[PDB]
Amino acid sequence: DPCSNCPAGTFCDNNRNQICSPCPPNSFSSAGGQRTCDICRQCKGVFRTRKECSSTSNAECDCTPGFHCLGAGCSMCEQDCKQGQELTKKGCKDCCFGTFNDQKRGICRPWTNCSLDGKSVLVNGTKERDVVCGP
Amino acid sequence: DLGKKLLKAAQEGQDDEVRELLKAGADVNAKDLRGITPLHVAAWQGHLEIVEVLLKAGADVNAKDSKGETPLHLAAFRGHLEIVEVLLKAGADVNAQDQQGETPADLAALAGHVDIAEVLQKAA
Ligand SMILES: *[C@@H]1O[C@H](CO)[C@@H](O)[C@H](O[C@H]2O[C@@H](C)[C@@H](O)[C@@H](O)[C@@H]2O)[C@H]1NC(C)=O
Repeated sequence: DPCSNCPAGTFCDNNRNQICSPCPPNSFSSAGGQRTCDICRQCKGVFRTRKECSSTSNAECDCTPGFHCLGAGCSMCEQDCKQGQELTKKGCKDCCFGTFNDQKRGICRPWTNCSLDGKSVLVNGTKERDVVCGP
Repeated sequence: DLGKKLLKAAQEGQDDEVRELLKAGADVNAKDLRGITPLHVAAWQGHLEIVEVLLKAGADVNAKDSKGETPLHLAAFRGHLEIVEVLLKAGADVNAQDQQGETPADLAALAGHVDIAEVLQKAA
């Protein structure tokens, strides 16, 4: 009954004659009627703070240049590789012959087989980019 | 309804009201929608008396909330050294991570409780 009335940016607290208290520093409540304030995501070094933490809303974060987010809400950072590379466990390795990567993240993918759709290789592929199919 | 009454009892810090509600067969591990047990609540608001009786009545010491925080995380964050110590003696997971991959030691440091962080770092 006395906790339902508590807004966001606040938690239910009936120890000390107050009905609700404000969320302590580096914590937040995004709903009202919360029994406990959730802890702010901290973001330094490789992680860069994009949205700062408020009393009522969590911080959001990306990865510094030369890195890219992996997983929901940038859970962990992964090293960028060059175009025509993939990230192996050994590190940034160049793509094998019949395969390309047009991005600075992810695996090498094989060139398109034009024959499948009936078309012919208009422009050849490379490590950096896919085949262009034609007739 | 007995579970809801026990969470409020633990929150408000009413030692006798908890003892009665437990003795009336209330679920000691009663989660809310945020996965918050009586022990989390007691740990959050520094109610040692109630932390002790909830543990003695078979509270899950390593109960995780919806965002992965344990009673030790809360005690550590909220600067409740004696409750931190009691939870450790009751077999609390000292290197447990939350969703955001932060140990109670990290939360203690975040809230500037170096004293408590040192206790947690010595224990494994
Ligand atoms: C793909 O690479 C080949 C060398 O590695 C090169 O010879 C191909 O271009 C030539 O192929 C011959 C058969 C002829 O069609 C000529 O006009 C091409 O320049 C190259 N393929 C393409 C489509 O550039």
